[PDB]
Amino acid sequence: MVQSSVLGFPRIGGQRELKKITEAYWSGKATVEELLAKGKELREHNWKLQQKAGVDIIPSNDFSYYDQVLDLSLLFNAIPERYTKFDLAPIDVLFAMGRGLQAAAAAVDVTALEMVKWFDSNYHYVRPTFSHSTEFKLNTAAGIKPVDEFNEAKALGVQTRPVILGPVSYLYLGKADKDSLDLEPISLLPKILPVYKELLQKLKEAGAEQVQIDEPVLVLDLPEAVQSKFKEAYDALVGADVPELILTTYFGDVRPNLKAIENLPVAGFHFDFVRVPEQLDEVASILKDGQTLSAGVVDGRNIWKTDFAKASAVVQKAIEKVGKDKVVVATSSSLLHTPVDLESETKLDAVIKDWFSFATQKLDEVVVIAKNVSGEDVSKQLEANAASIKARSESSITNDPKVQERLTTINEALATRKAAFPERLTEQKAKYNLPLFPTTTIGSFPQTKDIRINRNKFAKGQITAEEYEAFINKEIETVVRFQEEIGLDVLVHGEPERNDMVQYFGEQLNGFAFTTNGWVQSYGSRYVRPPIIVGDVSRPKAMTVKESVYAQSITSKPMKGMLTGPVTILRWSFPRDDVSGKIQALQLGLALRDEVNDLEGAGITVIQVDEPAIREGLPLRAGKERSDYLNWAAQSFRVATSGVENSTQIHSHFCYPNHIKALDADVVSIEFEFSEYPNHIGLGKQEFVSRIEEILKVYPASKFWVNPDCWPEVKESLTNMVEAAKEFR
Repeated sequence: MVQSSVLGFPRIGGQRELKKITEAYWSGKATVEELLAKGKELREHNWKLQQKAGVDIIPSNDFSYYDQVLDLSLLFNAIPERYTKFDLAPIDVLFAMGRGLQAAAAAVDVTALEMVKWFDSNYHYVRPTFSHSTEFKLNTAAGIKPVDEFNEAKALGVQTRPVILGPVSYLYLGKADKDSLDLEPISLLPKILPVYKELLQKLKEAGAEQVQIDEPVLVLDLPEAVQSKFKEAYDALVGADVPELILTTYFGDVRPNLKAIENLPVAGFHFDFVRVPEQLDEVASILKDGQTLSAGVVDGRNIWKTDFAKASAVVQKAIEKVGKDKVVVATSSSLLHTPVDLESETKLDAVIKDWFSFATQKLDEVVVIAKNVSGEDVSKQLEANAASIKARSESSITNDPKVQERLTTINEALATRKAAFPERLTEQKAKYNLPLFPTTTIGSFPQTKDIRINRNKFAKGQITAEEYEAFINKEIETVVRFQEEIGLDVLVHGEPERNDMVQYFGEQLNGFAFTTNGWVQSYGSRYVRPPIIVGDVSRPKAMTVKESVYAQSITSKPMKGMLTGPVTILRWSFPRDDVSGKIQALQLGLALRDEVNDLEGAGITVIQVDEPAIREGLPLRAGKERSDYLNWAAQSFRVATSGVENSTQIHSHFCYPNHIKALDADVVSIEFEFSEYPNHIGLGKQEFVSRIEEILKVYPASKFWVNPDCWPEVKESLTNMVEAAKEFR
């Protein structure tokens, strides 16, 4: 009776097949034919998996060799002229856009299109780019992806629902190209509607009866002039000659945009009741006679096992309002942002595994929930599920009384430096006596061939800690000696002991679990395997002190300790879903406070704390949630960094402003306003010298450090920088 639905399935493969075959193709090791054979195999496997689980509404076109938004750009001929001058087949035009193109001499080095954050997910899309000259149209000669894949699935005996990003969202998330600065993308709506129409017309003839059309911009703050465009677009698209359209939203709250969609001729809507279950009543209220409501109640972005009782109760609210006949049980968003299969995990204890569901398992969840609300007896599954949920919430690996107690101690003084910056500056001039325009590295340096080899061997115990530790210290002695020669003032250690910004800390923190196979696509063939926060976080012992202490001992110049901030660790992990993001951040703040304190205590008194994920976690609409976030994000950072003496310098580096103000960092390295920065900033060979003079027309030279942008040309690059910083001294 009540149907289940999946908005998208991760395409990388249980064994990361997609990464393997696409990188083989790019490196000339595989043929386009072999590339295509593997894609087909991947799609077929994932379709049969969903059919076998019992899912009624199974997506097609959710597959991609790189990015789904990029696929549409290829499909609609939104292809900048520069990619078309190389005799590349359509699929290679596609990759040229996704990952750039290099060609021998002229001597072309064509940059890939811009990579962008997909809302507040940890996915990145390829920016649709337009010009006044853009001629929107379909290219049947390149094959029509959505039509071909729908047909592929049909031939397998699997009816699917094609998925495509809608016209308003597509344009609105695009940008004007270099030669059309004045162009506002949404203004192209009249040119692209006909092409969507033709595409839908072609999908109907193929025999597609419904199409999932994604309009996620509805969860953003939309200007009134953009809100009006939904009525326009959909009046144009809907008709007898096209599939029924399910207008689909996720990751947030559509209520502010409600009037924009309350009179559309579409056949249904999908809403995210995982992120905003509280919008249910109002969105249900505008549903027309003969519009269906797809209730997103299985998290598409996190790995926790769904509470079947609670998720069924949400769906039952929709039914009570609109009728069992008009409600569908759905994943909150595409499962793109979830790992493929929990069953691939070899190391997780069975107790903890019992708390998770990855994409494969979420298939079974939407099915059980749908059966449950239809009245089918699934008492067995509901009981097992209830047992699992009860078991998690009663665990201890989750609740650490010492951490709880410490949270109660958080207050203003705990999040505040012992003195305001002006007083701190004086104690720091007295201790460090750095010259004007001090120079400093911002991050790590190129990795040695042997670093990788020796690490793998130390992991197999093939070498002793002392052998490995001596290998690291050599890598450090190298990096340290280099910098001294270039004549930098404040050094880094090169971080050779580190593999990544977040797992390096997570592994050394309580409250974390890690997967062996929990891969999620981040961008193109680049995947991430995020740590899972499973409980109260604390930090048993020093995490980075030993290497920093060693690096500092071989030089008389100040050595920077190097850390990742609480919010970035939280944002780049799978978070707990039983406690607030804020509480996890503050626990991380306290754990990092001990680390900062241990560094200082060991004589490392210049400490850089980086928070690259601030903007990525910014709540999607202005308002209370956003302003709280900014407050607690900054508060978390200050809790980690405010235990130090006035003479200890807190640095923080950003890759390119309200949040930054509230951090009270002694030095903010910025990638290049100048307003709410009352302390010191850092900046990243001719116009390099001319740039400092230009900047020294507005702000005093007393305020400026100098630093890298963000491999063996690092000798000259740094040398040139340094030599130029002295030309001002």
